[PDB]
Amino acid sequence: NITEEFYQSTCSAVSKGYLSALRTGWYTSVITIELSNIKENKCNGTDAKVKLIKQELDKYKNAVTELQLLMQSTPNRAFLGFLLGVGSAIASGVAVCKVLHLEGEVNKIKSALLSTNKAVVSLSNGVSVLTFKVLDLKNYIDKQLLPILNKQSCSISNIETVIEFQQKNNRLLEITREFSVNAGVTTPVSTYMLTNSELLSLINDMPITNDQKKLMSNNVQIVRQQSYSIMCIIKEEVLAYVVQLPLYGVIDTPCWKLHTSPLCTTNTKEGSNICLTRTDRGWYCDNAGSVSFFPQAETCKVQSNRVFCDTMNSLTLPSEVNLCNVDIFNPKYDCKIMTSKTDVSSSVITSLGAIVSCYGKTKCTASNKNRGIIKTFSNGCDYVSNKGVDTVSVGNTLYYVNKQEGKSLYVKGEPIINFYDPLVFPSDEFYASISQVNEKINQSLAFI
Amino acid sequence: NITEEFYQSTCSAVSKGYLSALRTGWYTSVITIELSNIKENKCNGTDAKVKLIKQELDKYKNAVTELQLLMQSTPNRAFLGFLLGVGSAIASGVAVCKVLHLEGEVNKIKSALLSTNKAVVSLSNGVSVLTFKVLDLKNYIDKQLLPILNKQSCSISNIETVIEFQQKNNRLLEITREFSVNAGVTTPVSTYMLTNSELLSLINDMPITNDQKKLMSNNVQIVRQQSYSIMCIIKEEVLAYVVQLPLYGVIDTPCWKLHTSPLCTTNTKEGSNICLTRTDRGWYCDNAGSVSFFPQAETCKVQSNRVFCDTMNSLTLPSEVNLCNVDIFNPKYDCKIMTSKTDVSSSVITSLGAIVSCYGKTKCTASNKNRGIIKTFSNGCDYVSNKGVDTVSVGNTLYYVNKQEGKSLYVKGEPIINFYDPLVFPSDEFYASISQVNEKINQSLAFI
Amino acid sequence: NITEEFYQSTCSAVSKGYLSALRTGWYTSVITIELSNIKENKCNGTDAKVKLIKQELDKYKNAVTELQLLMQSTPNRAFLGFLLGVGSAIASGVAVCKVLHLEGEVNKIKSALLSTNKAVVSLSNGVSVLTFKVLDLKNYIDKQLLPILNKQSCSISNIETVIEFQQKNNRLLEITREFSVNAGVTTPVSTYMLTNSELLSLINDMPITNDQKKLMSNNVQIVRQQSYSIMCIIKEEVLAYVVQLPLYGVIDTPCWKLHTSPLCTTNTKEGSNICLTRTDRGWYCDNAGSVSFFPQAETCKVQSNRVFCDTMNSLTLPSEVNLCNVDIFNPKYDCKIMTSKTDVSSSVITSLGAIVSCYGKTKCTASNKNRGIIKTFSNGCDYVSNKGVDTVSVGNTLYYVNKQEGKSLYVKGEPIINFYDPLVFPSDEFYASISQVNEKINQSLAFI
Repeated sequence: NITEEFYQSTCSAVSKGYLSALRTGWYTSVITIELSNIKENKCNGTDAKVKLIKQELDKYKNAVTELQLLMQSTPNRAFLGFLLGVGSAIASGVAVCKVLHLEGEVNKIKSALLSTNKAVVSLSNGVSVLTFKVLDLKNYIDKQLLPILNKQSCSISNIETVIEFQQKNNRLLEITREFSVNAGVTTPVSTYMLTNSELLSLINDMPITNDQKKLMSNNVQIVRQQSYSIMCIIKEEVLAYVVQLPLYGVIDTPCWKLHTSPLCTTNTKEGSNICLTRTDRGWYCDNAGSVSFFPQAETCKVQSNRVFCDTMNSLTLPSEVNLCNVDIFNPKYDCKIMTSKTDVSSSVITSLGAIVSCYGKTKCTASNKNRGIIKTFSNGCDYVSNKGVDTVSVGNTLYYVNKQEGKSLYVKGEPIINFYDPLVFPSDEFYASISQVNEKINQSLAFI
Repeated sequence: NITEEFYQSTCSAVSKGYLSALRTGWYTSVITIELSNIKENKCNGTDAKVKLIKQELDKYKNAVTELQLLMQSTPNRAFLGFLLGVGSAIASGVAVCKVLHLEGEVNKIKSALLSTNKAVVSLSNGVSVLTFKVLDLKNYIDKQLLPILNKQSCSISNIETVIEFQQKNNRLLEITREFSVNAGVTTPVSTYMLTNSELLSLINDMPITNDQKKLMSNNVQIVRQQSYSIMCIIKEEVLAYVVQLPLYGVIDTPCWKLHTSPLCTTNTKEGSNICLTRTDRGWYCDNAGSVSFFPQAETCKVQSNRVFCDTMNSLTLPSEVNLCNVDIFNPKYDCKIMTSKTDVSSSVITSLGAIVSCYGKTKCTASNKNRGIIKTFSNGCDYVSNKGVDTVSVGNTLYYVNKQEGKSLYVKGEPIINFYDPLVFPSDEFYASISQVNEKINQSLAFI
Repeated sequence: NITEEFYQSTCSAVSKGYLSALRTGWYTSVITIELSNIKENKCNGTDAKVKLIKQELDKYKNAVTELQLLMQSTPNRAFLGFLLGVGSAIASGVAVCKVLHLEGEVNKIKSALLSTNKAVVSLSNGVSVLTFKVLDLKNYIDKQLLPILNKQSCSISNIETVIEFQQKNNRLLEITREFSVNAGVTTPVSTYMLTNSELLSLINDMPITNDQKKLMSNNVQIVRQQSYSIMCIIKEEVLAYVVQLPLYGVIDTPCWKLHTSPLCTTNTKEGSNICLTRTDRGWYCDNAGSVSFFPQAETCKVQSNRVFCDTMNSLTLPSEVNLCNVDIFNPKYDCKIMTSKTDVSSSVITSLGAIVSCYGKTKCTASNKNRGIIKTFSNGCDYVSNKGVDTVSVGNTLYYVNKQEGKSLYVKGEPIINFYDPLVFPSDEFYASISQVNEKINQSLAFI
């Protein structure tokens, strides 16, 4: 299942065995809350029950006023992470919102949700959206509160009506609160925006495959984090916002994680040493004949052995980029490195073990809870599997290794940094490539 | 109104037509909650109403204890973003807090807010601050709860008093909760800290121009995000915190966004290619005879065509920096570039279109929802306006273009990367300048 | 106490006098909520009191279902910050969770918390954990609600029971809500997860020194921010999560902050100027014979003169690294610099003053509130202490200086950038070292 290879020659390790789930699409549903047009009334009733009702009705009216004032606002430019392109993530969402502002378009929805709280409506721009009514405050305030306020004055008050209205009104107040401190766009989508039972019901009614229905349902928390809640409009007794859900159009393709660490010579004199680091670390997933590379592997969520990623955070590379692992000098692909005198010690915890880059006088060991040091690392880049090992210590820093099971393969090889004459080594390329470095080396070697 | 130019020669695009709103100042108001000095009482009453009261009174007492324990704490060092200076953002706030700790100074405020809940008080350090009393728990617990607890024992309990106290006490509990997980400083300022109606009332009573009053009021959500809430003190039946609001001392000056993307030769052999990227991307705003440059354009909030920015996230540059757009080789300003073999494909969505840097074998197209591919990009850097275009596809990644209307201008020109001999091109300067590169080029050209 | 030195020769300043508190360990406690196995009942009672009860009981049942669906999920790869290693921070926590899944292991805990709500239990993996029962919903729903629902139908309803159950059930609902939008791991640990009074009680019962008990208690907010809350399991009427607290195994060692800024020549022609910046800025703490260096000083929390840091965000360096401050050319340590033509003006606010790097035509001054400009900076890198100074202005940006008291020392010296011939200066090393630069200089000087 999940296995791992360490390449001694380049101080890198690849964890493989993973399966992809890459977001490639967006499903945009419209969540609605039916509001009520209430004008406050001349009501002379001291009784504290009525007073509490009116205090809650003010909360309601202020939440609406706040959301309206907010909807004047309607709703960028961001180791190889700078290489990423730039795009807006809520774009299909904002697209749907702009349609909802068209005259007559809100009326279309409330008519669909007149006899049911869940329906599929066709918008004038021709997208079919699932529409939910999740909270009907309209008829509640009208057929529960409104008569008490008006008919025969405030005399007929009931404490269970006070408590019930607090409960009903609360979701509106928390919806508003979230939107107010996020300028109208929310992520992850909270359970206020969409409850667990609602989200699941949404997924079951989507135009997605029976396969995808199962996948999204068994990972709702990941779905929430990759979803957006976009405040859209308040119009004609209706509050509406778009919940924008991830479609995973790439599933169960092979994924592997590349871990890299600095590779340095370990000469007696520590200021005559040269270093080299593979710069292409992160997640890789086979995808439509090419490879999707995610430079900031912190953007992918890993569940078991499935990797949930957003394709907006990837570069698309030739599949030949994998040859950098097995042969960094290959002719098919120019493998990326930096040459920056990073002779500082560190560890990188991998899926099934740990890479240790130990230099200078740093203490670098791997331990077991009950048995003490079982491996001492020497100067250089090395590796230990998580089998029998609990912690890794480099200097004053303690790392815990993952204890998930899997096979590790130590691929012995000569550290490639040894192939270079320190006197002509391009000693500071922040972002270079193997052949690029070889080029400059010869260029200065010609000066003889 | 909003227009855009693409410069083919340098693979960059400038969106202009924007108007500035740059924070240059801070208004520091003092928000107060009047507390009560209650000692719990020997009260033998089982009745569940009283029990619920005492459970809420414990919540109150614990919120106070927590805030006091917190106020022992009272309240850094952070594409050209590293060039930014370092300063504390809550400094004028902390300044006001330190004054509130002076003996007699808290008493000055509570006296001002004795007959009203909104007043302007002059502090001993000579700053005039607007002061609000937003919650008077003191006289509530004293003249609603305290007698019930003591006088004639617990016999006189009332359920509407239970529910009302939960409501009153809640804001205190949420104020506390926020402060407790943020070490006393909050941003964005929540509606617990300052309600929508309060914030607006604050803005109307400030010593700012009638112009600025309108601007801040019509963008309260942006104001919230650029505001700070600083827990200050609990002293003499008073809880006080400072809400620190942005003053926009630069308004309606021209702003433009610079978008850049990698510019590479597209020779048959893909490992003999050289690249070049303008590194000066981000927001630019005319400001006091110079230009305020914001390197991380993700720090500015754009509302319609107004750009809200904080001047602490800007560098101050000569106005001549704009000449980099129209003539990157000009003598007046040394235009910044990097030369790092970024021959990986990507897109940058702009305000009115899209830049596409297409290299290697990557599929790069622009599509329309209903009509399919309408433009196919060739190897190189190119551009397409958002007119008639819905999406842009580079490799496995899909971008949506903005659909706001505006004029786009394609400025044809020779890609400047073509002017360089690949044999002497300084092939890895992470942060260089045009003339810097020309210098090194000649330096190695002299070796002949 | 807190003092500071500015080194004119290298445009850097060191603030010292600080005392360390470095996290080196983790204490993992198990927080438990006792749940109840309730099957809903055939109850024909319209009365609104009962209706509200059943609505709250549904909230309870849905919170449990949600947490269970979440626990299918169970629970990386991240100026010198890239040099940091990579490790999982919740590892000892996840370790404890995996043990709690073992059969019989949950039963061990609930038996310990059968007669008390706080006990120390020994897990089968041999770790002694403090275990809390913080909410006993089991016997509440059973001996308060369950009979009302069943026995003699719904006739016996009581409003104080409605309100009380809302209160009891609320913590569960907020625990769930937090976990649901964070995939099961929370930080900072909220007061829902662990109340202020609970956290403190935990600290008092830990196997830590009387010294450490005092330290953690007087800084609970820092403890919260450096803690993790890990959703673990729902099994046998028990909900359990791990709260993972920082152990500070390094305390009261000397800490100092290094501030650096760009150092450039200021020749008449501004495009013939060379620059140099020390790249080793951030926090430094003596630690076990070496120095713990934190490259992103934004990761350390400073309280008074104590510095709270996590050792996972540090590199371990020789103590000789301090010699870079007093003599950047020393033979013992190769001091790190960049040489990147950063001739853009800026300020860095320090602990007791301000560094100003002023270049070009930028206006750079230091002011006092009431007295105006008291210092004007010239082209170059300079410094001013916070004594008598309120603000610093560089270009269009205004900085506030800290007003804490302490001694500042201006160490005069020749700017080292003056020692270099601009014609052979390696004008763009993003991450180099003094001797590295000297090397390349001679290498190109040999070509004569």
